[PDB]
Amino acid sequence: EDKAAVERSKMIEKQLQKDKQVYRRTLRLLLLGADNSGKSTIVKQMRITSGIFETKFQVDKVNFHMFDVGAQRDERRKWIQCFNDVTAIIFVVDSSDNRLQEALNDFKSIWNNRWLRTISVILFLNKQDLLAEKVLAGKSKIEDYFPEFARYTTPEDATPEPGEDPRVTRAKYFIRKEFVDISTASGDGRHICYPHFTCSVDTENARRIFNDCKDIILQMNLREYNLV
Amino acid sequence: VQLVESGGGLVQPGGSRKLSCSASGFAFSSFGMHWVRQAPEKGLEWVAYISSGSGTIYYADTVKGRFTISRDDPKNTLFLQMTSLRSEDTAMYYCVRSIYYYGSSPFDFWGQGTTLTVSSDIVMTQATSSVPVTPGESVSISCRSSKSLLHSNGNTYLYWFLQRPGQSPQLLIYRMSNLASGVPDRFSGSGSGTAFTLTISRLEAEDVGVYYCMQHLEYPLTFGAGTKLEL
Amino acid sequence: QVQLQESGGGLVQPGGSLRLSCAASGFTFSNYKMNWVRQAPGKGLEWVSDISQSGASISYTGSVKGRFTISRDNAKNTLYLQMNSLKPEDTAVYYCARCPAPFTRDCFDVTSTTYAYRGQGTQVTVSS
Amino acid sequence: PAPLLAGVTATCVALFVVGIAGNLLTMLVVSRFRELRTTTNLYLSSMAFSDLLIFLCMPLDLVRLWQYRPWNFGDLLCKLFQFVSESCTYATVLTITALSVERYFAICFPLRAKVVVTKGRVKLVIFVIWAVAFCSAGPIFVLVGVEHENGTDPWDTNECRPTEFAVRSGLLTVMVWVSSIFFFLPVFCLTVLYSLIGRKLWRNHKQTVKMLAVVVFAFILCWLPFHVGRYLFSKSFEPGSLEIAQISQYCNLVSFVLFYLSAAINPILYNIMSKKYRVAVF
Amino acid sequence: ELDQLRQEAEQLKNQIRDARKACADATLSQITNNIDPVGRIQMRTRRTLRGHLAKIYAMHWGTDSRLLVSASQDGKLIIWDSYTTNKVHAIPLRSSWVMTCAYAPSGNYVACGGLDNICSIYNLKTREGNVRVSRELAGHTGYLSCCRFLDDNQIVTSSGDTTCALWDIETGQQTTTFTGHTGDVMSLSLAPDTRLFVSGACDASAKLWDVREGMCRQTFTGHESDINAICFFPNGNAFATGSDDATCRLFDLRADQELMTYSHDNIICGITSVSFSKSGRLLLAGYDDFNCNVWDALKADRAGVLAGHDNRVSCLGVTDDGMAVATGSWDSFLKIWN
Amino acid sequence: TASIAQARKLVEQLKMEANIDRIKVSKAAADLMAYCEAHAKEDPLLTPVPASENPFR
Repeated sequence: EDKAAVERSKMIEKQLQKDKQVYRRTLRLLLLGADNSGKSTIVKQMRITSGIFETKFQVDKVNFHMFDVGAQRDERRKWIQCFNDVTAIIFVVDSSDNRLQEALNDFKSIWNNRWLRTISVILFLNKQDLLAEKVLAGKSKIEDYFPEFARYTTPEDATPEPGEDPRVTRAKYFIRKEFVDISTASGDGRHICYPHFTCSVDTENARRIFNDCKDIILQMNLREYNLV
Repeated sequence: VQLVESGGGLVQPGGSRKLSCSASGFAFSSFGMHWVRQAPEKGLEWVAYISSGSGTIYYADTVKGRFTISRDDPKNTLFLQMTSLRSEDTAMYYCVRSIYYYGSSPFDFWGQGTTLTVSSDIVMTQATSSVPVTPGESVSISCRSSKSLLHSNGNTYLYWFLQRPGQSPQLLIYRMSNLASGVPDRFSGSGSGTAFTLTISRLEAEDVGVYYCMQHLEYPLTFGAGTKLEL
Repeated sequence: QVQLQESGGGLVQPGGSLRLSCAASGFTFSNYKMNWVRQAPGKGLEWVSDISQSGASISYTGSVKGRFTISRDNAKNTLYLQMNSLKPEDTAVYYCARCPAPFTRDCFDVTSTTYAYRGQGTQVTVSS
Repeated sequence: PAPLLAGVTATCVALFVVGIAGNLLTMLVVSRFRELRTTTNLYLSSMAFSDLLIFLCMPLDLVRLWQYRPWNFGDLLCKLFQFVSESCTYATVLTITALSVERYFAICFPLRAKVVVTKGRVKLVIFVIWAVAFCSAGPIFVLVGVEHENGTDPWDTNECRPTEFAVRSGLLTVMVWVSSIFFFLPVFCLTVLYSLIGRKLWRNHKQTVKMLAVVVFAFILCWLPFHVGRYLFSKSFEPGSLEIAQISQYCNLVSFVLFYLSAAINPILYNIMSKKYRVAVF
Repeated sequence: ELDQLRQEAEQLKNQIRDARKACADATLSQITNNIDPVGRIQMRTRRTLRGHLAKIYAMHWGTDSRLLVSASQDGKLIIWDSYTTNKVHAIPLRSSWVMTCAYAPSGNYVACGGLDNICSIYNLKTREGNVRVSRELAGHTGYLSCCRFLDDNQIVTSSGDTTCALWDIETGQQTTTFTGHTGDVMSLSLAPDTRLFVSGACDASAKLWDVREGMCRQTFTGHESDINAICFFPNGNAFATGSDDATCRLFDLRADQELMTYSHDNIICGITSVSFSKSGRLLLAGYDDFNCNVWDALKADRAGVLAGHDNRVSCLGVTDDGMAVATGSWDSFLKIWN
Repeated sequence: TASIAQARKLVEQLKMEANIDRIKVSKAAADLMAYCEAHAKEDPLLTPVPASENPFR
């Protein structure tokens, strides 16, 4: 009888609502970067053949899903369109001042993408100790790779960490400005970039991602709760 | 897929007995369960039903109120409550699986059953209760219904069953046109809506038994008298 | 079929001037963003410079910022790239690449795993 | 005053004209577009329905002041529609409070609000809000009635006025305080929650902070008279000079016009700054 | 060897281009100028299929013409009864991300694929319960984009590694592999005779492959952007492709070049889903501007528009008898048009 | 060794595709129009089906 079919459909409705509560309460994250990027170490920093790797970790009663698509073809212009529902895209940039230009190109491609134009991206400049020691050595010709660094100076509003060399902070803020210029080139304001500093050993990465996701959901609430 | 029932025997007319049907292997939650009684030297009769997830519950007119059926998914056990067994309450009770969708075959699996003894609705009439037929030659079984079972959607709710001696009934054809799972393709069915006929191309010694007709258009699900084949 | 036939190049002395031309065919040139990608011996492919559909938005990499200029001519479907102040580090093979989809600013030409919409390219060598 | 009567009539008819269209749009925009069927959109749909039900009483309420002479409907009908109007007003205030609470939850703890954004909770809370509004509007049946001065014509002099039994008995305390809590609590809740929201936002966000400040200011400006005039009318029954009676009459007229202005503005002030709503309407 | 390798490649390309040009006598537009136009056609949304959580990427139609499988990246495969709107099954997937789904002609099996590089085979006639995992078709190095069923035991999968593979369900191993494509293969379609199939890749080329021989017979390079969806004409001899260039082109296996192109000056968005009506006149293409446009195959005219979706119409399918068209979009709803 | 092998394989595949036979576009268009006219009246989308016998509504 069709009535039993309707009852089965209602049971499926109940199950779909029950796990849709979980699907809505959970948050999805996309991990992107390069071969030299420390995305493999960032995954190992999170604690509770396949083309996509799923990582589980929860902080402060809310759980997060990170998807790593490292085991995939580098021609990523097609499968990236599947990550529109993702709350935020975590980008890992190698600060080997050269794969930096590739990082800016990938960030520009992600930011200017039509499907990714409503997704905030989280940028993690991994291996900051390597950048600090390389710029302290002085053999790196950072001015040659980017001529803008020759004239750029550290802003008066900078907040360097204690025990950090001034040129290290200058290079860090130059990289941040280079990414922020691409981020704000569109000027739409629908999505916001979140530059951050991280290393191979950093237990506060989960807290930083939590704060960025909190800010992104706050902006989404403003957009959708008649509050923007 | 296995259905085994526990409890029964002989009960006083005023006594109470707990009939339990335990499910093993298959998913009990997604499969509805019917209760069908087989009184001696007569045909089948529906007792009670619960939809999936302890949803819609229906009872036969004879057993409304007196008997209550319960479902409990986590232990995969189906419970049937006997309060007062009348003279006609003694019968062979069967645990029957059922799921409803397109391409589904409800009533395909029937339980072994346990013995219980005591110290308008659609009615089926058959052409003849006994049809002596030799093995090999074709067999034709016909049945009638009070009104046309052809629902406006475009299908007929006619179910055919075969009960071997000492074995639970087995579903042959559901909806008068689709064969069951595992049944040989020798069985065939046809009908104009009010009169139905079941045709078997070849009959073997393993296919001997009693043939039962069922409707699912409207509750209660009344079974036929039962046509027995003799060789 | 898309045909990006790169032309020009050859051996040039350091500090000289060189020009590269690409004969775009099989598609509407004005509706796609175009760019140049180079491959150095022992190094991976890197983006050089890109030009918008109408040429209003033009960007260059830091390595050749200012020295190199990129121009497009939608009338004859040709892309131009003028080289000035060559250095020994600039020796490589240059592929003229095109964005996959029209009316977009995305760049996916950095990939080297047999990109479909890039030409065979021309090898340019600088040496004293 | 004839010029004052003409001005108030023009203001009331203009407010009715704009509010009908605003409420109709706010109602049959969410029900047609599933892409925007969110919690706040459901709250605004309820707001529009309540405002539309309130505006349906304009032909009856306006006559009480425009002419005050005719009266044809029975006492039961007067009690019924007055109870409907009071229930709608209480429901609108409680939905103001509910939207404030939901926004505070979504700002102070945005992720903690994600686990409680289910549609079932919204349906339960809106149902209980409407039920408590109906319960609070219940005493209206025994409060308002058709009464007239003794020894006069019971046809022309009949007017739907609160019963003298409430005035002489202790129900005046209910008239004053049971209605004041549904004003004192919502204003405090709105102010504290929106102040916390603005503090968290600032700690452009300035534009929305100013918008919520304007919302609170309009809420106070349109609801403080609605209760202070009620208090003066309750006090006007006690013997005294006619000055307090005249002030109460003027304040009641001001409360009427301000309440209808706020009702007409609610489908506008809560939708103009919503970019998603402003785009999806097209 | 290298220089004459490119020399011979270019010479053969020029020879094939000249042969195709000489093979063209009259365009499809000129010969069909005298045919009666279909005219303006309006189809309403008969059924809306609410229930999905995330955006919907693929769907397929069964041979019964009223049971459809919808794949959404929420991790669920759902079979919808189009006639009565009830849900037959709700299959939980191992991986949330899926980019394709297939319904077997017999209806006993349902398949899916995605970023896992694994084609998951699910059975529906099993007596053990509702749905069980048959086996995993691991072995692909690229993300699966489109899967279709030839028989109950033979399935072809398109993956994002320039490889098209034919899998055997009984053995679970790659029977044949095709590596003629240069870009990521986005879609494949099977002819009614199940002897030939064409796969569209991200290289503006559609290649005809043999299911038995395993050799690529024809390559159609008439496009200028990445092909997203490909599907045969009902006759089994011609097919059309939808790419990101906002133009749809029809190819025939006899001419070996484009016959007619479908484009408009008001369309600046690509095509991701394409299908034919049973008569073949109504070419249905899913565009990126939140609507589906009805294209006349023989006239390239805008017969109608399906603007019932508020998001990208990623997938589109037509019943085997052409009774109705169920269009799935990224709004988690399927709209059935008749 | 990989580049030369890939180039040779591509050249061989291209040459293999070159020897196939082709049929004039006019004949293909005629066949498409014939298939159009054959199934013109059996297409519910092309010709709407009355709701009385429509299996959907």
